[PDB]
Amino acid sequence: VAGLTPCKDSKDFQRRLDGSVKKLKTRLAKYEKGTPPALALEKQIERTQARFERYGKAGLLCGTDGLPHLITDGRWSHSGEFVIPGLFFLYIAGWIGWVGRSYVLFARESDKPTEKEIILDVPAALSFVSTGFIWPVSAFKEFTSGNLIADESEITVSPR
Amino acid sequence: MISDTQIFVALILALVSLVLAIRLGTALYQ
Amino acid sequence: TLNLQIPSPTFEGSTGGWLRAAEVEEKYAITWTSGKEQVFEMPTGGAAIMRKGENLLYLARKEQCLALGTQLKTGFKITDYKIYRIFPSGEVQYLHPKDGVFPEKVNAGRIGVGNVSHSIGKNLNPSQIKFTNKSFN
Amino acid sequence: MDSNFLKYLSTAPVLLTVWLSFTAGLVIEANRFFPDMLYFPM
Amino acid sequence: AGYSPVPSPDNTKETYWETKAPSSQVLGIGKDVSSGNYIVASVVAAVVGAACTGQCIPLTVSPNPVFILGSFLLPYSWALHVAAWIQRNNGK
Amino acid sequence: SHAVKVYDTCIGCTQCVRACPCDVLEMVSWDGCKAGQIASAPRTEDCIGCKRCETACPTDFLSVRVYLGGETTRSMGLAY
Amino acid sequence: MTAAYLPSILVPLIGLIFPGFVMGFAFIYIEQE
Amino acid sequence: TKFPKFSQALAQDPATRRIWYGLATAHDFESHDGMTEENLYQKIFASHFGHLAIIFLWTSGNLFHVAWQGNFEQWVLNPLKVKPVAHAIWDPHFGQPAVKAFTKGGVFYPVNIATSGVYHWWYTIGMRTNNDLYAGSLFLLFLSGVFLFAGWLHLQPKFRPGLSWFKNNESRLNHHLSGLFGFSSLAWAGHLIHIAIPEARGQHVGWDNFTKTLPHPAGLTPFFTGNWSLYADNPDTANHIFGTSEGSGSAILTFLGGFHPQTQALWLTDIAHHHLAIGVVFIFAGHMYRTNWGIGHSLKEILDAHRPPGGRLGAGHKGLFETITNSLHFQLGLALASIGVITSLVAQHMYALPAYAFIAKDYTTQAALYTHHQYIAGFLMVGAFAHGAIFFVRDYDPEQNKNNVLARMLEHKEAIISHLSWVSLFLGFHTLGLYIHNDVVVAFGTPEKQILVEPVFAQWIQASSGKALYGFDVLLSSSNSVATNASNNIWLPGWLDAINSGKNSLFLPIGPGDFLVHHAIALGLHTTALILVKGALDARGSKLMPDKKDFGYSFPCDGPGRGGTCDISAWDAFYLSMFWMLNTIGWVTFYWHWKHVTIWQGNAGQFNESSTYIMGWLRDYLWLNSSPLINGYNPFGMNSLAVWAWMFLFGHLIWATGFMFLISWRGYWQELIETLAWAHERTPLANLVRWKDKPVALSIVQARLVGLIHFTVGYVFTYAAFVIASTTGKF
Amino acid sequence: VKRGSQVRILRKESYWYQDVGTVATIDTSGIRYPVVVRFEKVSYSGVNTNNFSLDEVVEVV
Ligand code: CLA
Ligand code: CLA
Ligand code: CLA
Ligand code: CLA
Ligand code: CLA
Ligand code: CLA
Ligand SMILES: CC1=CCCC(C)(C)[C@H]1/C=C/C(C)=C/C=C/C(C)=C/C=C/C=C(C)/C=C/C=C(C)/C=C/C1=C(C)CCCC1(C)C
Ligand SMILES: CC1=CCCC(C)(C)[C@H]1/C=C/C(C)=C/C=C/C(C)=C/C=C/C=C(C)/C=C/C=C(C)/C=C/C1=C(C)CCCC1(C)C
Repeated sequence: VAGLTPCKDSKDFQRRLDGSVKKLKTRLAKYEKGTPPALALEKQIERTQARFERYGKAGLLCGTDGLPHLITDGRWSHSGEFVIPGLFFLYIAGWIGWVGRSYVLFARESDKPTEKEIILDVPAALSFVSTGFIWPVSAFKEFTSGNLIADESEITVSPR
Repeated sequence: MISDTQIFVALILALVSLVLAIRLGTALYQ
Repeated sequence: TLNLQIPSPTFEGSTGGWLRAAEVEEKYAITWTSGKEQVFEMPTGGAAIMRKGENLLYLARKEQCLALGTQLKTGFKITDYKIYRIFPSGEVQYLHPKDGVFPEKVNAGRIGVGNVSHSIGKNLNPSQIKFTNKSFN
Repeated sequence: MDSNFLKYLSTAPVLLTVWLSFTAGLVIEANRFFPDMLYFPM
Repeated sequence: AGYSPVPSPDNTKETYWETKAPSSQVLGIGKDVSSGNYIVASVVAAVVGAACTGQCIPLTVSPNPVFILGSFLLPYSWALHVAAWIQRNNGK
Repeated sequence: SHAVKVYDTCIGCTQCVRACPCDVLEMVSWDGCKAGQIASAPRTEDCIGCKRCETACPTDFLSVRVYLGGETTRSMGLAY
Repeated sequence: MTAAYLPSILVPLIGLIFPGFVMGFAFIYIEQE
Repeated sequence: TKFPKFSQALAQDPATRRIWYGLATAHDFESHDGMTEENLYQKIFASHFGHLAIIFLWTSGNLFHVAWQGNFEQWVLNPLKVKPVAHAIWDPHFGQPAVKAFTKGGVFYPVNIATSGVYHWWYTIGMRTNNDLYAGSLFLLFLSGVFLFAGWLHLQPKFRPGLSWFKNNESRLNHHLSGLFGFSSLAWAGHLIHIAIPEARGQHVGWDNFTKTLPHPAGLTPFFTGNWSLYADNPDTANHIFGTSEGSGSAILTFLGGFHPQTQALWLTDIAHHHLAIGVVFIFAGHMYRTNWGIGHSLKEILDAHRPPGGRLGAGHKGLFETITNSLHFQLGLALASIGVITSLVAQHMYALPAYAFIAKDYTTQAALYTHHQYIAGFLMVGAFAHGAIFFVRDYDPEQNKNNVLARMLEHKEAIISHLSWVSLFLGFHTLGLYIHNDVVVAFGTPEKQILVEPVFAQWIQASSGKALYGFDVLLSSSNSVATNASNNIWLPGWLDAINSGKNSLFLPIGPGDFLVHHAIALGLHTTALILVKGALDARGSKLMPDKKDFGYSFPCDGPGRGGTCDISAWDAFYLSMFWMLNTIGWVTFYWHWKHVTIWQGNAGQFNESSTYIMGWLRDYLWLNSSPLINGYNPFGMNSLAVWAWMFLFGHLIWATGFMFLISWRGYWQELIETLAWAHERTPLANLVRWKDKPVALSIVQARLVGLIHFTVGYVFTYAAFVIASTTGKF
Repeated sequence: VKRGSQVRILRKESYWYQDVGTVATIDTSGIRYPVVVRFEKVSYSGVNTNNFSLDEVVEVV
């Protein structure tokens, strides 16, 4: 609706579905019924039909090409297209980074940090992996306590 | 449409510009 | 001084030896005493047999002469190798064991050339030495 | 189990291979049971 | 260090400031104008420029030259009020 | 020729002198380092620019620096 | 003598004579003491 | 030797490096022996005179060849049917088939067809006969002579300028804004009113007629009465045949907007009004700075005064006056960056808004011009950053720039570089990932699984400008908006007519393929900027070589110590950015050319559908459009495109040759040339001849430069062939 | 500063500039760069030790 048409009611989308199904059926016509190839092609047809129907009902918009297009501007009617998926990413990525940083510090305060970085201490690594589930509040706590950002006078820098 | 006399006037102006370019090249080479 | 009558290490010949530039510009020489007849590697390529006694060898480059000297010093235990440079005029000069002692050990008499009285961080900037004769030192 | 063998299994390439194989299996099974998810359903 | 001296126009003064406000030499010909004068000028310029702009927003093919001229007072009023603040914190 | 220079940071390790394929660096006497010796570059006209001296230097920033300058037969290592 | 002859008169000059003379003179200049 | 007379260090080199480096350092005056600042500036002045003379001679040659061997007079009759010929071909290598294949201009001799658009340009200006072009060429020859004489004269002892004159910023700025820009554009408006518009209306006006021919029936009374609107009354009708009096008006200054219907270019009256307006604006701007009188500003005062009291910039702009005035490299970088931006703008605006008559229908000309100016833009930007780095190495004075914006840039260079690197990785990772996702799904036969993001932001900007294709109703798409109501009676009618017709390139419709290629362009710009900025900021020193300013700008390396220091120079950063700049301009021009080709053939759906995966570009753009080019010559004959096919292969060859210098490095070649010298000296009958310069291998920096040059020439020639030949073979 | 003390480097050209090391020895003979600092981080050249002056090192807390 933004600048395109709903995909549930687009002749282009219907034509693409028809073409895919017809290709699969032409491939199926040369195989005996009940044979593994026939069953596989039938399952492919079912998967194609389910995918197209679900895309139609999802509320996705489709252009003249007959393919779904994504509205990644912030509109709440299309949040599931970029924003919620991206929030899940950011959660997982902050988890990974936070636990990795924690393990780096843990290995830093060890007898052999390099040995701990090549041959890992997987009990402690799994500990940190577990901790990573509240990484947003933990990272902000580190920031505000001053344990995250290092001072300008304590970081090596090249001469000007 | 462009006559030989016209082409010759153009060539003469080109020669003058070449002389001046040689002069400038000398003065720059110094 | 250099004695041009010292025999040579009975080399069989190579295409890595000196060329016309040796006869025109500079030709280096190395002399060393050997206690026995060993087989060494020429800096130009190939094997040669050094003689029992003094051996003189001609090369095109001081680096070749010094590589041969390093081979003698490390592989063998010969450290009396002297290096000379010869010009077409016959101006043979003396270079290695310059003062008779190798440079790796301090010796009284040398004068420091190229020494600076600060760390590299104290060098001036090209903007400061631009359109001037000052040195970045 | 031998502690030396366990340290070998704790070495970086073994852990990276096992962890990324586990992650690949996770993604593959997610796509096997919930395929063609071009969007979060809302 | 061997660079030739940089020529600058006549009567070039030092305008660098780390004080609360510049030195009023920044205002040039208007350095001796009062802060109240700058305030009144800024208000009058803003009002006149806004009025002359509104008289020209649906621009016709024959706009009034005086309205065009006066519309340039809205941008002028900004500099005038900046000068007012500068001149209030420099003693005037 | 290349310009080879030594600085106060020298510690007299002599590895710069021993690493030189030519004979450009020699040890001289000094009082600024425990070893009492400093590197010097008298035969800079034989320098080739390999920077082996620079490689064999243990001080944070090198005490010996080679600034590659004009090229000659000896600097270019031309046996011809 | 018309202008149509000028291409055939000049292209060989500009493309074989001018480059040859320039190369010879520049050779003499660059290798000269 | 005395070839590199400006360097004894090179004159005493016994090898071929002397010749090579004398070539490559001839114009680095600062590094020359005994170079003073006065001599530097005066030599630069004379060289500028010579460069202007060269440009004038080049344009004069263009005009002369179009006048002599051109078909301008028979092109001004049916410009949409006749191909414009650049110059005749005289090659003694052509066969009869080639001569016949190149006699396409209806001229009875082999010719080249111009792709520069000079025909359309001159026709719009007012040139109609070959005598006009010949007179222009004569004048430009005279001007080249005048400027050569000026260059020679200003090197004379009593005419050599002084440094107090060269460093006079205010007078030069005033004169360049007022006279060079302002009065020059005012004079262009004068030309457009006295010659171009009458010529476009069929009334010849020249040196013998312009002093008796009124540009307007009212004369100058409407000007000297304040009734300026009389100069916009009666514009040219929509049925005006350019160059004839049918449909013409009498207006000389207008703001109709949009494009002339028949010519499909901007109104000449609009252009004249544009130039007059910017002329008066520039004349006013050129009265800002102080000169021999009391009025005006001083740039030093302004720069020093501009420091935010919050202190977030430190000393603000203190010392920048001296820095810029004393550093020619700072000025060079600023000029190069600005000219690069402006030439990119020229490319963009000149296609979206054509100004010359019938140029839009010359498809090969438009593509050639766009590619030309984009490549020039990229070169200029790379040069601007390179000279910024050179300034940092050579002309930067920290004590002078004590805690001003420049010293602060140097202070947080690490933050700048790291964040630029992060944004580069961000863009690259995700753009390439989306492209690969689309590729894999389309390959598996599920194009409906592609991630296609609508460029809603750019579509919104288009709609704000007045495009109704996308339903947004924002500012000018909205009929009740204040923006619409403000300009409804000046330019909006024509502008909307232009924006909302699909017959032009003004604000082309965009889609997910455009989105993806735009983010590829963002990646390219950001990575080129990353390399260049890192080079500039680390030019003075890094943690690996903390004394780089001592070694300069373009040293080879620092040896294999400290892990290896290959390509540790700011010149190397330039060398590495140049690869990326070429990549990015290649992406930009690929995008432009494919979109416009598809639109021109009317199958824009092909781009809309295939632009979303890289196989689409490889198949439907390169493979599909290379057919006529690669068939320029074949076992069954040849056509005029044979030259472009040959140059296509030529570019491939030189590109791959540059790969040699870029992958193979010096030591191998030096140990090979040693054996070659041995063989020559040892060969009878050839040892009678000897080299005067010892044959040596190429230097490290020299090899990098030669490989880069070969790579660049191949890049440019290959794409120039492809674009011109494919456009000419498809249309 | 004394032996076995943490000192932050203040030499700009140093690989360990604004980084902390441990003083191993301080020579009172009167040489240019008496203090000797060991570091856990190796430099590009592979050395984890250096000689510094008393003005290029500051004790940390
Ligand atoms: C751009 C300039 C240019 C010009 C004007 C020419 C002209 C010519 N080339 Mg071409 N050529 C050029 C560049 C040029 N070439 C380049 C850059 C290359 C390198 C790829 C070649 C490689 C090349 C080859 C391999 C051949 C030609 C040949 C030819 C001839 C054309 C065919 C024919 O029937 O003539 C042939 C008929 C003749 C009667 C030839 C007479 C030529 C007279 C003697 C020339 C006078 C030379 C002059 C005295 C030398 C002055 C030296 C001074 C500058 C120092 C003609 C002489 C063909 C040929 O036969 O050349 C001899 C030929 O086989 N050319
Ligand atoms: C008008 C602008 C301008 C000006 C005045 C200068 C001026 C200068 N530049 Mg340059 N520069 C510019 C633009 C400009 N640059 C641009 C746009 C770039 C980016 C590409 C550069 C990149 C650049 C670098 C990286 C360097 C300079 C350097 C210099 C200085 C020395 C010039 C030199 O060595 O000559 C060179 C002389 C030549 C004859 C050039 C030879 C190579 C060219 C490119 C020809 C190759 C094309 C080939 C012949 C075509 C074949 C055709 C085919 C069909 C066969 C000098 C102050 C150097 C310097 O001194 O820095 C401190 C330096 O290192 N510049
Ligand atoms: C299936 C889809 C998919 C895939 C395969 C990837 C893959 C990738 N993404 Mg991700 N990304 C996705 C979807 C996806 N993305 C979506 C939908 C979004 C929109 C929200 C993003 C937004 C995103 C960002 C913002 C970044 C990436 C980055 C990356 C790359 C490195 C991630 C990493 O190292 O994590 C391991 C985690 C870490 C190393 C920790 C540090 C980095 C994370 C991302 C910080 C997260 C928390 C932080 C507070 C967020 C601030 C963001 C703000 C500054 C904008 C990797 C190639 C990173 C990249 O390209 O860097 C060059 C990166 O910075 N992605
Ligand atoms: C710079 C512009 C320019 C260019 C690129 C060309 C190109 C050409 N001209 Mg020339 N030409 C020019 C200006 C130019 N012309 C001018 C201004 C005139 C009028 C005097 C002529 C008159 C002319 C004639 C009469 C003929 C050519 C021909 C040709 C062709 C072969 C070269 C030749 O014989 O030159 C010969 C040129 C001259 C005798 C005089 C003009 C020389 C110009 C002014 C040199 C300018 C040099 C430039 C500014 C700086 C050099 C840069 C440096 C790095 C090399 C070729 C297409 C010939 C051909 O076969 O055409 C199909 C031919 O018959 N031209
Ligand atoms: C297609 C060729 C190519 C590619 C992919 C890259 C990639 C990169 N270059 Mg570039 N570069 C190239 C050619 C290329 N370059 C060339 C020819 C040159 C001239 C010498 C340069 C010179 C150059 C310089 C000088 C710089 C870059 C930089 C970059 C980065 C840009 C940011 C980016 O896109 O991050 C996104 C990353 C990618 C697109 C690559 C990821 C590849 C895959 C998709 C990731 C997944 C790996 C996979 C799981 C492995 C499985 C295989 C395994 C089993 C063996 C990135 C690493 C800059 C940089 O490092 O900035 C951070 C930089 O400074 N490049
Ligand atoms: C297309 C790319 C290209 C080209 C042209 C070459 C060319 C060459 N390479 Mg190779 N090389 C390449 C890529 C290329 N390389 C790459 C990418 C690498 C990196 C891996 C290398 C690495 C490499 C090595 C390590 C070696 C070579 C060698 C050679 C030489 C082989 C024998 C020879 O001289 O043939 C001569 C033939 C040609 C150069 C073909 C083009 C010449 C045409 C046919 C004639 C044109 C002349 C024309 C008339 C001139 C007119 C000028 C003017 C009038 C316009 C030759 C110079 C070997 C060598 O030198 O051994 C002898 C060698 O040791 N190359
Ligand atoms: C035509 C005619 C009519 C009747 C009488 C006459 C005998 C004269 C007869 C013959 C005339 C003849 C033979 C004319 C010849 C014409 C010629 C030689 C034309 C060539 C002109 C060349 C020109 C411009 C070249 C310009 C080059 C320039 C700027 C180069 C710039 C520079 C460069 C490249 C390096 C640094 C120095 C400088 C100068 C800045
Ligand atoms: C006016 C208008 C119309 C339509 C709506 C819109 C919102 C667009 C509105 C506003 C438009 C605006 C604000 C446009 C902005 C464009 C801008 C800011 C363009 C600037 C581009 C900057 C460039 C290349 C910078 C290149 C920098 C270079 C080489 C630097 C080199 C240097 C280095 C590396 C070392 C020091 C010396 C030096 C020479 C400085």
